[PDB]
Amino acid sequence: EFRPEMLQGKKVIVTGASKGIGREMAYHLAKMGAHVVVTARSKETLQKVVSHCLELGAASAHYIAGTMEDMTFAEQFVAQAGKLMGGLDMLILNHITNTSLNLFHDDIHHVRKSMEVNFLSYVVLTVAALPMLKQSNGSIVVVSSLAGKVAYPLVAAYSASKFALDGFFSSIRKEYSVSRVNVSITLCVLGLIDTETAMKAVSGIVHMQAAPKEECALEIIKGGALRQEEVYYDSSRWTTLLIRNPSRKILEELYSTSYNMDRF
Amino acid sequence: FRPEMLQGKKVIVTGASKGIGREMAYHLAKMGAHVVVTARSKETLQKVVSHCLELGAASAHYIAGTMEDMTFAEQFVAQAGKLMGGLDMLILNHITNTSLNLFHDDIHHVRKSMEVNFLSYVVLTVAALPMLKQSNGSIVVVSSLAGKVAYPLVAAYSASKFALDGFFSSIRKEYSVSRVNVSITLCVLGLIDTETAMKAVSGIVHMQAAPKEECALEIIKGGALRQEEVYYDSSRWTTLLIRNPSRKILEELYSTSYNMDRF
Ligand SMILES: NC(=O)c1ccc[n+]([C@@H]2O[C@H](COP(=O)([O-])OP(=O)(O)OC[C@H]3O[C@@H](n4cnc5c(N)ncnc54)[C@H](OP(=O)(O)O)[C@@H]3O)[C@@H](O)[C@H]2O)c1
Ligand SMILES: NC(=O)c1ccc[n+]([C@@H]2O[C@H](COP(=O)([O-])OP(=O)(O)OC[C@H]3O[C@@H](n4cnc5c(N)ncnc54)[C@H](OP(=O)(O)O)[C@@H]3O)[C@@H](O)[C@H]2O)c1
Ligand SMILES: O=C(N[C@@H]1[C@@H]2C[C@@H]3C[C@H]1C[C@@](O)(C3)C2)c1cnc(N[C@H]2CCOC2)nc1C1CCCC1
Ligand SMILES: O=C(N[C@@H]1[C@@H]2C[C@@H]3C[C@H]1C[C@@](O)(C3)C2)c1cnc(N[C@H]2CCOC2)nc1C1CCCC1
Repeated sequence: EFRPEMLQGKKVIVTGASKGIGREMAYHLAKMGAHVVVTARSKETLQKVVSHCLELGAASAHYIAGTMEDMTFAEQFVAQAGKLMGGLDMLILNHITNTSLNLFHDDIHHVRKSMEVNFLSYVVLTVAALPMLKQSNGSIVVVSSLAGKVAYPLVAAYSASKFALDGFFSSIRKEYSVSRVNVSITLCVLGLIDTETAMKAVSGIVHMQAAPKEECALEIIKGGALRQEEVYYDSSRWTTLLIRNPSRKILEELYSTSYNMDRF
Repeated sequence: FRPEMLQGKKVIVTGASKGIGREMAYHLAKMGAHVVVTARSKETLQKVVSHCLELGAASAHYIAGTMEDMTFAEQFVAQAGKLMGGLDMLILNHITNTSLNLFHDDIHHVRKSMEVNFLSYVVLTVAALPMLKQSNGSIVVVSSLAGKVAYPLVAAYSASKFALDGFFSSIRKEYSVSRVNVSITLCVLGLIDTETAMKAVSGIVHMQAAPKEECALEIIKGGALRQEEVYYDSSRWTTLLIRNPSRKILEELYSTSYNMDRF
């Protein structure tokens, strides 16, 4: 079904692209000959990614540095990235605020910052991107986690933000089908991935073999390109078997008609 | 369950000036609990305090304020705790005013929903936890079917309800390992016949809303019984598809896998 030609000349934004999965996605897209606009806070790190993207064969590569704690930067970043590429086909929302494993006690500012960066900025970027995505019948790719489908200790604020993404984007996907907005939304449910950040955060706590970041990056892009509603990627075969929630899907399909959406 | 389980218990009910919150305050009052009610309207809260006393509450007080203010949420709990001489049950029920609409660009509404429906619940929990640890108390979190499954027209509301599940379910795992003997009840509600819900839903939703009085009682029962989740919908079959057994399997399987000696 997937062919790398599907990404050739496509106009793609990748957030949190200076390292980890984001950087690997920028690299895969570059190899595929897409036009890429990468973002993160570090201009020096983003420059290195852009240069490697050009070397890999990107149709074009640019960066715009800024913090996703600033909603006005998020809004302006999309307009600028859209002007740089002459449009937008795929919006890959991948960035998160720095998170470490800890028992929750009273760090309200960290809960708020997690909600603002991991969730609110994704909504802001979606609003700013939607008119161009509507023009191109494009795609929104939302990077989530197993911690955004199931409960784990030590990631309360992070988990809340990832569950919020599922709630918001899954509701918006239902709205897009009724309002005939031909923009796909891909929610990516990832297990532990071998990024430097993850390996460091998890040492001495988690035993798990982490999945490779290169293949993870590719599966995200494939799912988005194929307009899949959800992408599941983890190293455990058992979680893979159990993660799907067919009963949630039946329940949503059951009540899809029960609404008189003529008013909207 | 028996109404005696709540007699003399020290309970906070948020969003208690009307709807399910008010009904919970009335049930608790009938049971002889000490209640502290909150919402923004002092005049409506005063009427709630008077009817609670007239229903047989051991004590009833109100503190008015907005849950958009995190510092109010923090101070409200300290004050409610002083008024009752402790805390046994924290019922988190308030939400910001929400109507059915397609999402377009209302970022202010998304943020406000996250602050009031989610962040304030976290704030109130942090402020309440020392007293709840003393009494081996309970946190009851009022959610919705829209907090477990996706529906159109409630994007920001659903995000905030999903966030509650993510946060409080993670905190429940942490409490079991750190031996914090405080139960956490997540209440997954279907459509309830509150005046707010009936108005918001008219001509859009073609389904019988469940009664608010029974809903209020099922929330209290679930909390008093320290149940992890309370399901209450007018249909028994959504109450069948709403459960997520594979999630429970996935969580129980991985509970041993963690080394907590760092904590
Ligand atoms: N690694 C895993 O095991 C794992 C598991 C499940 C899901 N995920 C999802 O995978 C995505 C990528 O994680 P990853 O492990 O690759 O992370 P990473 O290697 O730590 O990268 C975080 C990316 O976010 C950018 N970032 C951090 N703070 C930011 C802010 N305030 N504004 C803008 N960008 C910011 C960082 O760049 P700078 O600091 O310059 O800003 C960097 O580009 C997250 O959505 C994560 O939830 C990862
Ligand atoms: N009704 C349903 O069908 C239904 C279905 C699923 C779940 N639920 C859950 O049930 C709970 C109660 O809903 P309900 O239908 O009973 O709602 P309601 O009757 O509309 O009452 C909302 C309560 O919230 C208080 N409130 C609103 N904004 C506030 C703010 N900024 N600060 C403090 N308090 C505020 C309101 O008081 P004032 O405005 O004076 O402040 C009032 O006491 C919500 O958690 C809701 O998500 C309801
Ligand atoms: O999203 C996940 N991890 C992320 C990594 C590591 C940490 C926490 C987040 C954000 C980070 O930046 C920091 C990057 C993540 C993904 N899959 C699993 N599943 C399996 C792992 C153990 O068994 C289930 N667990 C986690 C967290 C690791 C401990 C509890 C949940
Ligand atoms: O939490 C829910 N409703 C709330 C009521 C009505 C509205 C929206 C929220 C917040 C309110 O303040 C305003 C109070 C809620 C609860 N159960 C259902 N399932 C049933 C609906 C149709 O089929 C199943 N649906 C809703 C929403 C109503 C339409 C889409 C989802």
